[PDB]
Amino acid sequence: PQLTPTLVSLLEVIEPEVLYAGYDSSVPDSTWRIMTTLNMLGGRQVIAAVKWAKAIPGFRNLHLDDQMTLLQYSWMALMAFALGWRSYRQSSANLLYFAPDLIINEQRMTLPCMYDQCKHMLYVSSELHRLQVSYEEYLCMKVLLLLSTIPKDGLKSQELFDEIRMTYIKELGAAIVAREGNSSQNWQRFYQLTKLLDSMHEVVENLLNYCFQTFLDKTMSIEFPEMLAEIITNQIPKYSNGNIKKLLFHQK
Amino acid sequence: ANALLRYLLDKD
Ligand SMILES: C[C@@H]1C[C@H]2[C@@H]3CCC4=CC(=O)C=C[C@]4(C)[C@@]3(Cl)[C@@H](O)C[C@]2(C)[C@@]1(OC(=O)c1ccco1)C(=O)CCl
Repeated sequence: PQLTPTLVSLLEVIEPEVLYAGYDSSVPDSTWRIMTTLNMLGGRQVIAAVKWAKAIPGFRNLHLDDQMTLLQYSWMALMAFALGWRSYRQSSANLLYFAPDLIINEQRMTLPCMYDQCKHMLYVSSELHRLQVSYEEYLCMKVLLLLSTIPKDGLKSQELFDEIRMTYIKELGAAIVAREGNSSQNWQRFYQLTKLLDSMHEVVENLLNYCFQTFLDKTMSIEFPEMLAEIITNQIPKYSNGNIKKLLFHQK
Repeated sequence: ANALLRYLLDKD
């Protein structure tokens, strides 16, 4: 009985294509080379994410400072979640599918300084697999991650932001219903999926701690593109000042 | 700050 197009059908259209890393595999691997290549790939994925965000109806109506703030707070969440999805979709295995030309399997995970990080990232694909998340559920959840963290004192366009966020909570519900599954358990699954969203905060906390550490380490010689370097530089003080507010579904 | 980000958000 819906006479309008579904929001999720739009999200399917604006989802950016998978980017290639441009990794040279004719030469032996090294942790430094892989990390640098992934950082450069990340920079381009984040640029693509800006275009994506601007195509979400209402996002461009937010104050420009708010648009900026949301992307600064959630870029890692967005990147890690998409990584989890590609990894989940591509294999059966315990692998990380950063790009079609840069896949990290169990072997490559043994490279120096890579095990713990890959484990934290594999958690996302593990959870998506456990809950058998659908593409439509995934797309709605990814929007909610963009809207998952705000400044301690809120946004300038707080009222419009809240309406947009509620809209995608509703849309996530619609995706659950559209999903081929147990009808009487929709509300339980709603809890489970928003629980997963809550846990992405800790996933991001871990990945950012190591990212910040690497970014500040002058001994490792790992390159960052302008996009990530600017965001990281701007965010480090905020996490220190406690200027952050995670919007949790299941905690105060 | 985040000059490239602002640039991308504010462009046609
Ligand atoms: C643990 C961090 C988290 C990593 C990002 C996760 C999210 C992400 C997904 C991508 O597909 C591409 C790039 C990033 C944005 C990553 Cl892989 C890189 O910049 C690289 C990042 C920051 C990171 O990655 C790794 O150490 C890493 C990935 C695989 C093994 O180690 C790093 O600090 C290196 Cl400078």
